[PDB]
Amino acid sequence: GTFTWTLSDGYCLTRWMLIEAELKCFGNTAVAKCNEKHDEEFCDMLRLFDFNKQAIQRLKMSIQLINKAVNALINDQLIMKNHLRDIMCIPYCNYSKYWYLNHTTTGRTSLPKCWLVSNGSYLNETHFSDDIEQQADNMITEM
Amino acid sequence: GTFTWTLSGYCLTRWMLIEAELKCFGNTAVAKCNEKHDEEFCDMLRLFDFNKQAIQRLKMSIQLINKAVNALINDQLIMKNHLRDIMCIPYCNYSKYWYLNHTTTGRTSLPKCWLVSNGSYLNETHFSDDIEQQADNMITEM
Amino acid sequence: GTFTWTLSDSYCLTRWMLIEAELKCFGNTAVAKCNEKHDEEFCDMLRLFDFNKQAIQRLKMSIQLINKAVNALINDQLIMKNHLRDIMCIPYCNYSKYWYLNHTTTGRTSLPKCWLVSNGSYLNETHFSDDIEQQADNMITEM
Amino acid sequence: SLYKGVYELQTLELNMETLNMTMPLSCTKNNSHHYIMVGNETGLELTLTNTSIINHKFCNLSDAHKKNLYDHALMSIISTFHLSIPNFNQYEAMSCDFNGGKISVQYNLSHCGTVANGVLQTFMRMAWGGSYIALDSGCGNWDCIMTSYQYLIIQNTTWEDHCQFSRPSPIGYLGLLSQRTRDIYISRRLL
Amino acid sequence: SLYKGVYELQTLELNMETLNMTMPLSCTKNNSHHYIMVGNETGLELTLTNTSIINHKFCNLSDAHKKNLYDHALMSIISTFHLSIPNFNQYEAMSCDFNGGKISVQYNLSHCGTVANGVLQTFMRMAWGGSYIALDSGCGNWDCIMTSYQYLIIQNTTWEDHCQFSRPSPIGYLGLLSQRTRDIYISRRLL
Amino acid sequence: SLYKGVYELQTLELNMETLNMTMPLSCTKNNSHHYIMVGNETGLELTLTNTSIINHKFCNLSDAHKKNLYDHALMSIISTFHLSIPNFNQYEAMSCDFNGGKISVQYNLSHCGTVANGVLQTFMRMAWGGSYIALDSGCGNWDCIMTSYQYLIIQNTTWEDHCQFSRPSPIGYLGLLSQRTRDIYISRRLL
Ligand SMILES: *[C@@H]1O[C@H](CO)[C@@H](O[C@@H]2O[C@H](CO)[C@@H](O[C@@H]3O[C@H](CO)[C@@H](O)[C@H](O[C@H]4O[C@H](CO)[C@@H](O)[C@H](O)[C@@H]4O[C@H]4O[C@H](CO)[C@@H](O)[C@H](O)[C@@H]4O)[C@@H]3O)[C@H](O)[C@H]2NC(C)=O)[C@H](O)[C@H]1NC(C)=O
Ligand SMILES: *[C@@H]1O[C@H](CO)[C@@H](O[C@@H]2O[C@H](CO)[C@@H](O[C@@H]3O[C@H](CO[C@H]4O[C@H](CO)[C@@H](O)[C@H](O)[C@@H]4O)[C@@H](O)[C@H](O)[C@@H]3O)[C@H](O)[C@H]2NC(C)=O)[C@H](O)[C@H]1NC(C)=O
Ligand SMILES: *[C@@H]1O[C@H](CO[C@@H]2O[C@@H](C)[C@@H](O)[C@@H](O)[C@@H]2O)[C@@H](O[C@@H]2O[C@H](CO)[C@@H](O)[C@H](O)[C@H]2NC(C)=O)[C@H](O)[C@H]1NC(C)=O
Ligand SMILES: *[C@@H]1O[C@H](CO)[C@@H](O[C@@H]2O[C@H](CO)[C@@H](O)[C@H](O)[C@H]2NC(C)=O)[C@H](O)[C@H]1NC(C)=O
Ligand SMILES: *[C@@H]1O[C@H](CO)[C@@H](O[C@@H]2O[C@H](CO)[C@@H](O)[C@H](O)[C@H]2NC(C)=O)[C@H](O)[C@H]1NC(C)=O
Ligand SMILES: *[C@@H]1O[C@H](CO)[C@@H](O[C@@H]2O[C@H](CO)[C@@H](O)[C@H](O)[C@H]2NC(C)=O)[C@H](O)[C@H]1NC(C)=O
Ligand SMILES: *[C@@H]1O[C@H](CO)[C@@H](O[C@@H]2O[C@H](CO)[C@@H](O)[C@H](O)[C@H]2NC(C)=O)[C@H](O)[C@H]1NC(C)=O
Ligand SMILES: *[C@@H]1O[C@H](CO)[C@@H](O[C@@H]2O[C@H](CO)[C@@H](O)[C@H](O)[C@H]2NC(C)=O)[C@H](O)[C@H]1NC(C)=O
Ligand SMILES: *[C@@H]1O[C@H](CO)[C@@H](O[C@@H]2O[C@H](CO)[C@@H](O)[C@H](O)[C@H]2NC(C)=O)[C@H](O)[C@H]1NC(C)=O
Ligand SMILES: *[C@@H]1O[C@H](CO)[C@@H](O[C@@H]2O[C@H](CO)[C@@H](O)[C@H](O)[C@H]2NC(C)=O)[C@H](O)[C@H]1NC(C)=O
Ligand SMILES: *[C@@H]1O[C@H](CO)[C@@H](O[C@@H]2O[C@H](CO)[C@@H](O)[C@H](O)[C@H]2NC(C)=O)[C@H](O)[C@H]1NC(C)=O
Ligand SMILES: *[C@@H]1O[C@H](CO)[C@@H](O[C@@H]2O[C@H](CO)[C@@H](O)[C@H](O)[C@H]2NC(C)=O)[C@H](O)[C@H]1NC(C)=O
Ligand SMILES: *[C@@H]1O[C@H](CO)[C@@H](O[C@@H]2O[C@H](CO)[C@@H](O)[C@H](O)[C@H]2NC(C)=O)[C@H](O)[C@H]1NC(C)=O
Ligand SMILES: *[C@@H]1O[C@H](CO)[C@@H](O[C@@H]2O[C@H](CO)[C@@H](O)[C@H](O)[C@H]2NC(C)=O)[C@H](O)[C@H]1NC(C)=O
Ligand SMILES: *[C@@H]1O[C@H](CO)[C@@H](O[C@@H]2O[C@H](CO)[C@@H](O)[C@H](O)[C@H]2NC(C)=O)[C@H](O)[C@H]1NC(C)=O
Ligand SMILES: *[C@@H]1O[C@H](CO)[C@@H](O)[C@H](O)[C@H]1NC(C)=O
Ligand SMILES: *[C@@H]1O[C@H](CO)[C@@H](O)[C@H](O)[C@H]1NC(C)=O
Ligand SMILES: *[C@@H]1O[C@H](CO)[C@@H](O)[C@H](O)[C@H]1NC(C)=O
Ligand SMILES: *[C@@H]1O[C@H](CO)[C@@H](O)[C@H](O)[C@H]1NC(C)=O
Ligand SMILES: *[C@@H]1O[C@H](CO)[C@@H](O)[C@H](O)[C@H]1NC(C)=O
Ligand SMILES: *[C@@H]1O[C@H](CO)[C@@H](O)[C@H](O)[C@H]1NC(C)=O
Ligand SMILES: *[C@@H]1O[C@H](CO)[C@@H](O)[C@H](O)[C@H]1NC(C)=O
Ligand SMILES: *[C@@H]1O[C@H](CO)[C@@H](O)[C@H](O)[C@H]1NC(C)=O
Ligand SMILES: *[C@@H]1O[C@H](CO)[C@@H](O)[C@H](O)[C@H]1NC(C)=O
Ligand SMILES: *[C@@H]1O[C@H](CO)[C@@H](O)[C@H](O)[C@H]1NC(C)=O
Ligand SMILES: *[C@@H]1O[C@H](CO)[C@@H](O)[C@H](O)[C@H]1NC(C)=O
Repeated sequence: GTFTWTLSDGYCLTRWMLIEAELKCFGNTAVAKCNEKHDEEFCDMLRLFDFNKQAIQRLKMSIQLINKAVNALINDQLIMKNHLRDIMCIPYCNYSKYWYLNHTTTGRTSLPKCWLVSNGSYLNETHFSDDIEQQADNMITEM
Repeated sequence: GTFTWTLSGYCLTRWMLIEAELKCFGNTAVAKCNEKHDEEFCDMLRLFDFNKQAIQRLKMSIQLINKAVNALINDQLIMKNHLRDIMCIPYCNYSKYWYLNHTTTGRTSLPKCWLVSNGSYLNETHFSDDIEQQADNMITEM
Repeated sequence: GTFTWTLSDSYCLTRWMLIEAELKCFGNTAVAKCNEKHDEEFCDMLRLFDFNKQAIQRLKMSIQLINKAVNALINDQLIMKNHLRDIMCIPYCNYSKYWYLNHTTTGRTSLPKCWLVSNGSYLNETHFSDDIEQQADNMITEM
Repeated sequence: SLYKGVYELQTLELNMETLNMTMPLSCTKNNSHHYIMVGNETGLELTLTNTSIINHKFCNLSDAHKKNLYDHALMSIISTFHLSIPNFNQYEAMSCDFNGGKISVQYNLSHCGTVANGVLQTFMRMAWGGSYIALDSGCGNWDCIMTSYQYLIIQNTTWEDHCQFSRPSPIGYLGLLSQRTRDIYISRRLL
Repeated sequence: SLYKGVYELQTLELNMETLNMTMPLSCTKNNSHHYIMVGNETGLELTLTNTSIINHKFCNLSDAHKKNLYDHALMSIISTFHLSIPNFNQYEAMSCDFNGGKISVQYNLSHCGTVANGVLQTFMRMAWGGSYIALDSGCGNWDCIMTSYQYLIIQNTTWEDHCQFSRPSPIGYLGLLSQRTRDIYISRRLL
Repeated sequence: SLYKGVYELQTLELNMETLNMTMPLSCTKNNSHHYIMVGNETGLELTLTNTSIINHKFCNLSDAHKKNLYDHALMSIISTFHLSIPNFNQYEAMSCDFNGGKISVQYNLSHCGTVANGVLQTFMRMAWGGSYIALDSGCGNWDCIMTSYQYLIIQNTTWEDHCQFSRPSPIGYLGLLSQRTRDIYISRRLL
């Protein structure tokens, strides 16, 4: 049983899906990557927000629908992986403050990957900066 | 876990489809099956292959399918189709599928399911954009 | 739902994990095929042994931890499917021995695949070397 | 029509009936009768009716297991049905006989947030094709699903070729297997 | 801020409160009090306290199901909580009451390898954001976590601004929702 | 001795005895007397024999939960085994003996499609790798396994030098972890 949920609107996060900031619209390349990539949390949050939006629009207070559709709308082992990291005192992700890399010249946008957290506080930029550099090195190959 | 059963290019015998045609697909169509997850076809192919293997390589109990359901099929694809059903979104009841046949050389794309709504197969012009997208993806041959 | 565990930095097998070899260490590159492919048996063993490594170092008897992490670490349905092969007379895998094509000059190694088992013994090259030929053609296809 | 001059649209319909000796096949007859078939000799019949067949509130499940005259596959399907149903709290709303290997079950079904929503949800997930005709809510109704019929009867029957208004379709049962223990209330302290 | 002279770093602080209606949102208030909010105007208040409220060993589960006065969503959440305990064997620990549609449960707690480990582990996995302050040591120990509190009392509550410290996060509930019956000790030969 | 000129086919044999500490392993040393080890100095013994030790048909397993003395890992493996038996429908064909933390669980094995078939299927699947010798069935009669022996027994034992016939392999237990509560017959309406 794998994630199986489409996204429709390049999905763009609205004002109510993120705190004190403007709409963050992403290119369709990131969504196409979300279609394939499994071990990604931001794609799961996109699926959850899309599911919530479709729930308000196409349906009219039980919690049974998500109780069935959780395995479709969450990868369900990213939570387990992050929990396993957290119990081992390893840095993990609590699904907030996702970071990306947007191109100022062209407006291109990366796939947002999670900002790791450790010791109950946000993990500094220098500690995982090599991961950002690896993402940039991957993205120059996208040319 | 995820589906893992491998297909024994797959050609579907006249028994397992209507209109009695071989419908032999190319190697690329079967190649797309292993990677792609959220596509309704390559799900029934696994079920029919497992049907043939169970019939021929084993001498009436539903315990075998109970064991092998999650290994064979993506159950959550069926759940996505049901979620589309309840929300009045067009969905796929895994009945009829369509492929783009290239008549010059006979090569065909992996078929996509024909969506349904209100107890009727959906109008082909409604999702013609998806047909054009499949054409454009197939033009990227090399 | 879907396997998600990721490797530790170095990950490659050692004398603690092989039978006869001493530090049969992969190059830790061109191993992200495991993240893409789900039918591979060697990948599940890599992740399981990496998890055992962190289990020894990170935490300190109870088998609750593996009970929680079995779905996050390994594609259990691949075990189910190879067991289905075990029901039939078809060659199967019992997760013991693997094979890989190692290039001579550059030394690059393909992702290992299981050596299939029939009649309580490993398969001969005939009836199975066609897979080796297809794999070698894949290596020639790399550029 | 031909797309881009060379790419023609050609379709294939799967003959889903040819999975009959491997796994259950669910089909419809009309808005009431929906036939699940294990093999080519026996199967279950789900019928929504205003007339009851079991007039008592007992259910001899344990004695049925002890005697063990029923068919294992039919009991497996009924177990999947009863386990898959969400929020089952009123034990009185079910009855069963299992008299001499019989299979008969009756879910009493006589609004939102009631057992009827779960019963009809399991019913439409099992028999997917007939959900258009068996359900009176139309489309878009999920939580407050409730039909006019007063009982959901399950019996065992043979194969008399009663599949009409829908082809054989194992998608409902196969999809419903993963829903077996998704939502059940705790009934006692010690699991 | 500019990286490699080509790309720049940014953030996305997601708003989880938008997901209120779809599924429960688990948040914290302090070390003792943690909360689950189902939609709005309803929710559970899971607290760790030394002062007992139930002070009896009964748990009217079957009677509560028969009367059916409770709320279905909260009972589903509590069923997911109780089933999610890795190893529950001492039924004397749990004590609940649902008189007049109320909902309240109490998991009694008292070298290691006891039911309190499972109770507190499922408690952490429920209140999964910012609940690290419950323990004396929040690192280097998961299989034998212990807390100074004697009881875990679950209660239904209204919807005030309880959330503090951690912000609302449905990740913990969906994490528990997959591991409902992954490890349950058998209690009967016939299931 | 190279494939396509520039590729050596180098073989890799993997040692699964390294995983003994944090997760169970399974092996064989006889036609009967298969084995599971939790860690060192602790395991279960699947003695598949023709003579009984527990004539008492009373399992008395809830009382074992009352007096918490059994090892939790061994009871977890017992629960994984019992919950993984397909279509188990006879409580009489099973016996137990819990006394001072002891674990001694017997499965009676005295036509095609009985309780013995499910017991032997789960036994093969737990001890996959060296269970081929144990059971007389062939390759194409998986629906029901016939075996000359008449009893299966699961007993706690300290870990001696077992695993003589088959290599250690944790694959069966991890396979059974997904098998829990997937194929169970309903016995109570409320579960
Ligand atoms: C997956 O499947 C494959 C194929 O079915 C399995 O591969 C075979 O596995 C068996 C068991 O692991 C293995 O048999 C062994 O061969 C070894 C070769 O070195 C032997 O050493 C080993 O033990 C013998 O030698 C020991 C000393 O090193 C003795 O102490 C021991 O008692 C054995 O000695 C034999 O001979 C003496 C002579 O006096 C006699 O007294 C003993 O009783 C005994 O007869 C085993 O014999 C096979 O070699 C494997 N085959 C291959 C090609 O590898 C694999 O195990 C399965 N894997 C899993 C994990 O399931
Ligand atoms: C699985 O079970 C084991 C026993 O319960 C657990 O303990 C492990 O024991 C192994 C034994 O090999 C340790 O591996 C290494 O052992 C060698 C000793 O051999 C050396 O000496 C000879 C003679 O000179 C030489 O020929 C060899 O090359 C070696 O040099 C040590 O040298 C190594 O340092 C290493 O200890 C495991 O390390 C040990 N594991 C630990 C630390 O617990 C084992 O834990 C269980 N599985 C695991 C690894 O979790
Ligand atoms: C298994 O239990 C039976 C029944 O005992 C009842 O159930 C238990 C689970 C526990 O709750 C007991 O307090 C209950 O009384 C035992 O049967 C008794 O056996 C003794 C010894 O032979 C005999 O004197 C009594 O008359 C029996 N009582 C009944 C009601 O049958 C049985 O001994 C237990 N077996 C064991 C521990 O192996
Ligand atoms: C993820 O973890 C971080 C770190 O603990 C949390 O950040 C805190 O959030 C609260 C609530 O908004 C703030 O009052 C604190 O100031 C934050 N701390 C820091 C160090 O930035 C964050 O809330 C967590 N997110 C979730 C969804 O649980
Ligand atoms: C999938 O849904 C379609 C559309 O409702 C079904 O198509 C009908 O099937 C019946 C079967 O008796 C035919 O009589 C009708 O003529 C079909 N309609 C059309 C417009 O072709 C189809 O049967 C369903 N398939 C499954 C497997 O459930
Ligand atoms: C693949 O081939 C290369 C080269 O033959 C192997 O690399 C050698 O590994 C041994 C291990 O002792 C070293 O001593 C040599 O120095 C290595 N040589 C080079 C050039 O790398 C590699 O180990 C082989 N594949 C494996 C086993 O991973
Ligand atoms: C499903 O029923 C069909 C007939 O509707 C069966 O098809 C026959 O299968 C046998 C082997 O079992 C072949 O020899 C025949 O040629 C097939 N056709 C006919 C007309 O009899 C089919 O076998 C049944 N089940 C499965 C699982 O395949
Ligand atoms: C099925 O449900 C109906 C409706 O609840 C039951 O009949 C009612 O039972 C209640 C409770 O005793 C009475 O107050 C009503 O007067 C009954 N209604 C009628 C019309 O008699 C019914 O007994 C249940 N069982 C069956 C077999 O139908
Ligand atoms: C089965 O009984 C139901 C329930 O009485 C009938 O549906 C309607 O029920 C409402 C009350 O819920 C009455 O006001 C209507 O008069 C009933 N309609 C009728 C009698 O047509 C339902 O029609 C009955 N169905 C059948 C097939 O007899
Ligand atoms: C449903 O199952 C029952 C129980 O197996 C069947 O009832 C038996 O039918 C056979 C064949 O006619 C008779 O010889 C037996 O005496 C019946 N036994 C009992 C206890 O009634 C029944 O035929 C099956 N089919 C239907 C349509 O009910
Ligand atoms: C709960 O979630 C809903 C969305 O599902 C929130 O509703 C939105 O609230 C904002 C507040 O600025 C309005 O502008 C939107 O128009 C509302 N949309 C809808 C569909 O109602 C609601 O605010 C959330 N309430 C909380 C805090 O639980
Ligand atoms: C929780 O359980 C503990 C024991 O684990 C109970 O403590 C005992 O309670 C009994 C009954 O009142 C007394 O006789 C003992 O003296 C108590 N022992 C101790 C060490 O205090 C405790 O009462 C239980 N609490 C509940 C159910 O609220
Ligand atoms: C938990 O739910 C119960 C049942 O709904 C609530 O109890 C009712 O509360 C309302 C509001 O004060 C009263 O009108 C009812 O008379 C109460 N009666 C009963 C029998 O419970 C309870 O208030 C809820 N818990 C909290 C903390 O609000
Ligand atoms: C089982 O293996 C463990 C792990 O190697 C051994 O644990 C050691 O136990 C001794 C006492 O017997 C302690 O002094 C050591 O500190 C332990 N080692 C570690 C690394 O924690 C244990 O001895 C082994 N038991 C048997 C019977 O072989
Ligand atoms: C295991 O099952 C066999 C077959 O049911 C049991 O054998 C029966 O034992 C009872 C009690 O002694 C006798 O009354 C029956 O006549 C026996 N039947 C046969 C044909 O042997 C056996 O007792 C059960 N297990 C045990 C404890 O031995
Ligand atoms: C990146 O910067 C551009 C500058 O115009 C802005 O419009 C864009 O929204 C930013 N990022 C994303 C992901 O949209
Ligand atoms: C870590 O981040 C804080 C944020 O306030 C900053 O002050 C500090 O200099 C950073 N440290 C390093 C080593 O980057
Ligand atoms: C495509 O069309 C050709 C036309 O000759 C036909 O032979 C072939 O069977 C068709 N392929 C499929 C897969 O339907
Ligand atoms: C589909 O919609 C049409 C009107 O657009 C309606 O006549 C028909 O009954 C609907 N079908 C169903 C199954 O509700
Ligand atoms: C769409 O459906 C209509 C009937 O509603 C059918 O006649 C028509 O052929 C379909 N569209 C096209 C473009 O053929
Ligand atoms: C099969 O046997 C041949 C000799 O007949 C041998 O050369 C070959 O390596 C064998 N295959 C294996 C390794 O199983
Ligand atoms: C459905 O068909 C059965 C066949 O026996 C019949 O008894 C029943 O009345 C039919 N129902 C409707 C609504 O046509
Ligand atoms: C079902 O198919 C089997 C195949 O062996 C056949 O023997 C049997 O007669 C069929 N049953 C019926 C009722 O036609
Ligand atoms: C946590 O907050 C609650 C709010 O009601 C308060 O009653 C309680 O004393 C607080 N606990 C601690 C340990 O500060
Ligand atoms: C709860 O949500 C409903 C949604 O309709 C809204 O009408 C109501 O005012 C909300 N209650 C509070 C106390 O905000
Ligand atoms: C192996 O089986 C024999 C009978 O074949 C039995 O006597 C012996 O005790 C068994 N070995 C062990 C170690 O239990």
